[PDB]
Amino acid sequence: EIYCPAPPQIDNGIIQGERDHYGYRQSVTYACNKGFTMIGEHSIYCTVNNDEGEWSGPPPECRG
Amino acid sequence: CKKKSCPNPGEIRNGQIDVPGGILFGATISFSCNTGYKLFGSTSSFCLISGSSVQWSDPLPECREIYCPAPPQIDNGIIQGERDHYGYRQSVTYACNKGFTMIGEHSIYCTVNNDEGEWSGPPPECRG
Amino acid sequence: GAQVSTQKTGAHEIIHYTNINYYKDAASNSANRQDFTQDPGKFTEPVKDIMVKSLPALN
Amino acid sequence: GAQVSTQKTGAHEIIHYTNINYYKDAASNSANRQDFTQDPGKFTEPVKDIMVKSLPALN
Amino acid sequence: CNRSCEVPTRLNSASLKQPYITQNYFPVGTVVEYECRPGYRREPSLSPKLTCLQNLKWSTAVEF
Amino acid sequence: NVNSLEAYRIPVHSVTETGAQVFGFTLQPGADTVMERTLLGEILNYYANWSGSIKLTFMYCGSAMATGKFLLAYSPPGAGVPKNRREAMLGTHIIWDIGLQSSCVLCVPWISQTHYRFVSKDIYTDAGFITCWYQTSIVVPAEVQNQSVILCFVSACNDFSVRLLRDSPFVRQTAFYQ
Amino acid sequence: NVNSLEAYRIPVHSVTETGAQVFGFTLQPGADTVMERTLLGEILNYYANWSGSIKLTFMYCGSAMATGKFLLAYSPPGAGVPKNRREAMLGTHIIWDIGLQSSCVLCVPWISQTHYRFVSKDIYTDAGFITCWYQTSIVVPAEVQNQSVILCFVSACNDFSVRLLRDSPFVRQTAFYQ
Amino acid sequence: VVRVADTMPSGPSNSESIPALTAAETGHTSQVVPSDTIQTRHVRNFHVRSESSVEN
Amino acid sequence: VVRVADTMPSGPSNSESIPALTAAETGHTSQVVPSDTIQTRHVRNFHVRSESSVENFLSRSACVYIVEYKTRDDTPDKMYDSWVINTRQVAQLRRKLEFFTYVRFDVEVTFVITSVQDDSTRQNTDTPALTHQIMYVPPGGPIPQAVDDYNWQTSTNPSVFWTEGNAPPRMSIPFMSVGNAYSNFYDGWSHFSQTGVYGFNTLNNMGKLYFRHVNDKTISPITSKVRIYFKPKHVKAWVPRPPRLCEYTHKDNVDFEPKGVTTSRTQLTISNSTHVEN
Amino acid sequence: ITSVQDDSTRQNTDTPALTHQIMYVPPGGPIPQAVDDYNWQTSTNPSVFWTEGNAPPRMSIPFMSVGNAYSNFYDGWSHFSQTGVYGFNTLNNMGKLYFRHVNDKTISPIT
Amino acid sequence: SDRVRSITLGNSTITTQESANVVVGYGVWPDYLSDEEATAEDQPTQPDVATCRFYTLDSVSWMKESQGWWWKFPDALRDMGLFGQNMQYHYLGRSGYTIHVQCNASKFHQGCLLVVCVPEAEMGAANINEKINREHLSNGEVANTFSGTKSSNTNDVQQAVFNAGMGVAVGNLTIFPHQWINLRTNNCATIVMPYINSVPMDNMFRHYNFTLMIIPFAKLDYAAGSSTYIPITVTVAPMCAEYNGLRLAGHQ
Amino acid sequence: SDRVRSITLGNSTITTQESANVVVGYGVWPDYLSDEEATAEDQPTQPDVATCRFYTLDSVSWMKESQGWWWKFPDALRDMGLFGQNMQYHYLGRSGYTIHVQCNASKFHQGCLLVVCVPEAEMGAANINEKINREHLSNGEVANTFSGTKSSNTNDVQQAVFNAGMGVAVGNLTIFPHQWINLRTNNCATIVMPYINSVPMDNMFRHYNFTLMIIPFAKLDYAAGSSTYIPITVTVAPMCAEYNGLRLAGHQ
Ligand SMILES: CCCCCCCCCCCCC/C=C/[C@H](O)[C@H](N)CO
Ligand SMILES: CCCCCCCCCCCCC/C=C/[C@H](O)[C@H](N)CO
Repeated sequence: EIYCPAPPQIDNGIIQGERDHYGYRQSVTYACNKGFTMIGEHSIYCTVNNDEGEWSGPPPECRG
Repeated sequence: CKKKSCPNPGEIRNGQIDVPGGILFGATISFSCNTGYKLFGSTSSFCLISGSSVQWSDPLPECREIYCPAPPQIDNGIIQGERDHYGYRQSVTYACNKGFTMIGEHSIYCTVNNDEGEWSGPPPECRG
Repeated sequence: GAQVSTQKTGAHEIIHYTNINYYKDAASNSANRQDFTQDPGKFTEPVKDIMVKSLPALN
Repeated sequence: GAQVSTQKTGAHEIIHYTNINYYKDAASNSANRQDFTQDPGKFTEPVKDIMVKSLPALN
Repeated sequence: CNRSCEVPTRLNSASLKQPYITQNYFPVGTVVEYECRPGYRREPSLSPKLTCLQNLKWSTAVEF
Repeated sequence: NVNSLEAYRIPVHSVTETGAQVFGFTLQPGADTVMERTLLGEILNYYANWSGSIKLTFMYCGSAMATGKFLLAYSPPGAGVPKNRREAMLGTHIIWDIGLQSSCVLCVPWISQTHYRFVSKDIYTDAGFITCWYQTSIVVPAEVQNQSVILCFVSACNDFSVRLLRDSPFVRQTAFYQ
Repeated sequence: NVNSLEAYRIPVHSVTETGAQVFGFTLQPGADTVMERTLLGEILNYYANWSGSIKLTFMYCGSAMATGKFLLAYSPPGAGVPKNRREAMLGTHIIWDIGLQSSCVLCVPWISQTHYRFVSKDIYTDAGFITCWYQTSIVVPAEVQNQSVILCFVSACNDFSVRLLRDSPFVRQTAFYQ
Repeated sequence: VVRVADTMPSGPSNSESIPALTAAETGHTSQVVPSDTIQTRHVRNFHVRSESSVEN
Repeated sequence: VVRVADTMPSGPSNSESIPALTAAETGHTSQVVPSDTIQTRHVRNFHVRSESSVENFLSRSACVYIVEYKTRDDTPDKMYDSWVINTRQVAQLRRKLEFFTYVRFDVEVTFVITSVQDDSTRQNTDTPALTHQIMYVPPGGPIPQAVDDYNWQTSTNPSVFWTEGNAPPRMSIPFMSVGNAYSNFYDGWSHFSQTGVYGFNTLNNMGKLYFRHVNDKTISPITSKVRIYFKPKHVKAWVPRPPRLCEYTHKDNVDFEPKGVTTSRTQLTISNSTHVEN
Repeated sequence: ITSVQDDSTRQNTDTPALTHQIMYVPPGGPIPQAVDDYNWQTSTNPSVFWTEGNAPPRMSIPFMSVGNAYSNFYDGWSHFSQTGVYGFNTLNNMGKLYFRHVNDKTISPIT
Repeated sequence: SDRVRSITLGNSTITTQESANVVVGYGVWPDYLSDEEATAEDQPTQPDVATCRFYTLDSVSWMKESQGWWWKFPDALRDMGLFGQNMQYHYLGRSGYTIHVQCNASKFHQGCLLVVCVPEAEMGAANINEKINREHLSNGEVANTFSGTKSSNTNDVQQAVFNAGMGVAVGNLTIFPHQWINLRTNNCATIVMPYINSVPMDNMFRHYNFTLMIIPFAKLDYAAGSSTYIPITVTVAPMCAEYNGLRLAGHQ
Repeated sequence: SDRVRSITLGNSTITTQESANVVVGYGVWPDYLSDEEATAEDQPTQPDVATCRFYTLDSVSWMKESQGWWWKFPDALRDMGLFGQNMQYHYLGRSGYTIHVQCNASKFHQGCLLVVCVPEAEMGAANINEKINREHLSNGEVANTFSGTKSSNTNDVQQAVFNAGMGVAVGNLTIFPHQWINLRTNNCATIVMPYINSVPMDNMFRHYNFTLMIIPFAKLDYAAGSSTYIPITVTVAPMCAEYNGLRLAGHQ
């Protein structure tokens, strides 16, 4: 089974229900703390490129 | 106030759980194993009080498998494909050697009487 | 609004009675003990290719 | 001075009854439990410019 | 001093045997057995036993 | 044989001397022990008077090579039970040949002096006897089983009637069922 | 939220993953806690049998720029409660597009084996489930509030009927009111 | 008033008509009138199946 | 006999006809037949809206008050009892009438009278059959003050005598109101300066009943209890009303304790049961 | 309805005529819990009052069933998983009757 | 000759050369539910010939001391293809049935069978005040077996042939639609049951409609040398089946 | 106004308030096979409304840098109830389809989708002379995703949006029955495909009839503050479906 690596932690914001292993088509949803504003897409998902696990985009950011 | 709920009893492997009157406080569920299986443990449980909540009075029972004993060997004749364990409704077919004549039914099968394994009839015989 | 039927009587040797319904419901009425019909053709003779009773009904 | 109406009965399988009024007042009579009509057009659809139910009824 | 039944049903052709004819205190589930009164014979289609039920009454016993 | 299916199987075999007897009972549907718990007897025990004719059907459940004849006979009361074959051939009898049509119908007519008979036992309305006699034998070929089984049916005709509602003498209750 | 106006407001917002659930309840007008004290439920608790179809109206009380689709679905009983969106699209469903016409009608038909169902809870006349599922999402422009509110109505059709007068299980009195 | 069926008279017979020989294996109750096996007489029967009905 | 509406058969549809999309903002209940969204079959329906009509809903003999009075008491005020006539001291018939705002009906009235021998030393008597008197006073008439008053002489007042052991008394009363219908709810005052008493208490004005034993003072105390059964008939009702949620507190107003809307839940979605095991 | 004076010391009384109440509860209604409960107030439930010494009470009841006929025999289960209670006990659902003396507590026991 | 009978349903055909007479029901032929007696409102699914066809159950071996067999037919046809699937996705169902029971022997054999269809055969428990398990009533396509003496297995049916499980005399079971398989002259145990219930459509899993019983009254008996293995095969076809109330996959 | 459209099939209903115009096929409406063009001989199963109804597929999330999605419809409807079961027990099948694709946004959003039904979309492999696995073509109800740059996963489809997998210019895909979901003015991606094949009935598992594709040409783009999660839901209903050649349970 192919696994994407560990999901990136964002500054000032957590992951809703972080799982241990992330396979194909599986997504993490980034929440955001009190007093900070989301920018961009909430969720990124796992892709396979050149038989290698890889997340689809950059993770979002909370400025506040 | 209103009654508390005992947790969901779930499933017994090779058995039923009969819930006639809900699973509230003061309920009753019963237990039964299928054909070819025997119940070991408790036959009913109550949604009683345990501590600060409600629990079931008896743990979940077990359904073991009932086996008829070893099939009888006949004189001058063999069993076609003798298996090791014989459960419910399963039959052995007696063949017969060269120069000997069968008498009676070829095959006997396993029955359960008084929760005990037992073959259905006497085995046949080869005279020659 | 009355209705007149016949009384059950002996044979070989037509007297009428009267009946008036008083209440608004059909469950209130007296029981209908004067229906004498029957049809035992669904319990006896319950077959297809109806037999003749004079033929052997086989072969 | 009697009047004959029908009894309430089951469906899919006209029995009459009789009624005579005895007293001089209209409050003395039996209750009228056989009026089954209705008109829910004043509670539902209580509008002006009556809608069509196939058109969007706006714009 | 548990719950007990009554005296078993006196039949005009059957009397009790002799562990049961004297003793009182019939608990629930207790089976009693009758014998033919001396001049009579058994009907083989009927079993001469009586169980006392939960409501402290015997089962139906008619003519053994 | 009450506590098995063998209550319904009437034995028949090959006999070393003809003219014997096969079975017999007393024609009292509701009082006699034979047809007491039958469908006609259980309808008929809620009553107290009966009338009309009664049919009797005899299915031979044996081999296809076996053959033989029987004497299905009804004898009206007034005399005793017949003891020979030649006394029972004086009644209302039928000789039944076993062949491809494997069942016969003995129709017992209505021979009475009163319009009704009692479903219970009294001596004023005795009703007769039903006996069956070997006419020749059972004859089988080799390697065919001799001992076979006759099954008996019972029904009512299109002129059968019952009169007086009473309770059945079989219902028995001691305490309430709870 | 019983002790406020928020019992009537169903939450809806933009979701980071489609195919989720919005709400759900059990179709029992008079036994289920959701439509217990409704007008149809309060007429219907003085009875003991009911029959006919039931309508359900969903008013979207949100912005005028917001748009999205929902899956209003009824599933007849016999199986469990559906747990995915693809199990609840096997029932009797309707896809509702939010547009200028801001309300839809989910008409729950009469699927039964008996002519009536009980207004109370018994297992012989279970009646089904009503669930609602995000079909795509809520999509809003900038500087428009995401979190909006759906309101649900209930009514009866022109073939609805009730049968057995009983007293309501909600009236309670201890002493005389003086 | 629906009376019971009557008995019609009969005589001797020697033919290939066999009301007695039936097949009870066909799930079929035979309908042998008593005038089909023995010689009967004309009996006008006045019995009524009244108190055997389901209501009675 | 007016049957319910039938279901007509339907088929597939792909058109600009949209029965589902309505506007519930126009104060309008949508009239979507079940044959308009799904494919239905021909069902000839035989159901009758009979026992949901207003006459079949209200014409039951309900109960309104219990009245107790003794036949030998030292105080003269417990030898008879009274009751000012309203229908608002038992919650069931009150709630059923408060489905509607204005009602108009005739009342069929039944009394169910039971006597209990009270406790005393000399309790072994031989008492003949008791006789009761039930006197109605129209609004404004003279009221009794004792059991031996001469105001009980019923020359104009309708009064009903009953002997113990017979059928209960029953009499009908016509529409005894000064308006065109009764008022279940009255949002106004008694005085023209918008003072005084508030609510439906200005419009009761029904008079009162009086109960006594016709017999003389017995040698042992017996209490009797009489139950008034009103039973409305020839009923019409206008401008309906949502049924009352909270519980009643008094008979002369609508004052209440604030109750929530309904019974609570644990979460807003449904799922399968999470009880014991397989 | 028949009444028997039970055994007590004070057995010499002078009792007036007893009155009985027979109340029917449809399936699902509120049930009484005492003789002085206010659930006996029969506003919707049909109840029958009887005074000792008269003709016995008699009333007719129509076809109170939810199916097209009654079921004397039912070969099935209560729950759709073929569990629960077996037989005709699922289809009874008839409600129940309640009986009390309308009179107050007397000075001697009468059953 | 009328000993020959061909029955064609769907894509299956049963031919018999030693039939006697086909019985059909209480006089009623199976037919779809009319819209004057219907209760449910949505369009029913009368599927195809895809369910109205013959399905073969398992065979039981009829020995000298065998006693009886029974089946439970809305439950016994639960895995026979599209009938089983349309049972598992619908809430209501309704069907008549054409049951054809086979058994053959030679002319030197003897023995008699009784083939009854018993509506609403409510079975009794072995020990009295005790629950019955669902596997002891209906075992799918597998026959449950009566006994000769009374049985006392826990959570089991009281299975004595002289009471037929229900508690009546077994010689009174000829009031239901029946035939006899006399090995002298029969193979035609054909019984066309109409739909018999007190509601116009019913659930397939929760309710058992009827019970087939094969009870040998005159036992199988043969001379030495004949074939001792005599099987009995039961073939059943639903007729005029229709379904209503589609939802997700049911209770297996 | 003609912006409102109601579609009723079976027991399901889709209402749209911002529709534009329903497309129907190559001019042909779906219809059952006539008996002048039929090949198989036994009676077909036109089941009920039990299969001709809307089924909801899974939703995909349309992000700023998403590229495209595709499905394979006689294989994508393989577990949707009785359509899936009648697929699994029959040898031949035949059906038209009514595809309704939903997507909504606000008036402050922008972006454009292309919704095509492509018959016989024979996909090309990523590495050239190498087999394609069945999971990379059709993943049931789950959409497979194109890419922007060329892909080189082993045993995978060459998935570039500027060639659409087949090897043509993607701006030429407007020759098939299509619409546009412009978020300015649409939600009505409704396309009523008739049955298009070179044999009158065909197998459901062995042959893929067509391929839905959702390709965003003008990408989704929005200002900061609007709802960033915009789902796309595809709903599909078979029409005039019939089945033939019943046998045992098929290939899962
Ligand atoms: C001699 C027997 C006379 C008995 C007098 C008792 C009843 C007379 C009073 C009239 C009954 C009016 C019923 C109540 C009227 C209104 O509906 C209530 N105010 C509630 O709105
Ligand atoms: C105020 C008087 C009301 C008295 C209520 C007593 C009877 C009401 C119950 C309805 C009677 C139903 C009779 C039984 C129905 C079925 O035949 C049985 N379950 C047996 O099948």
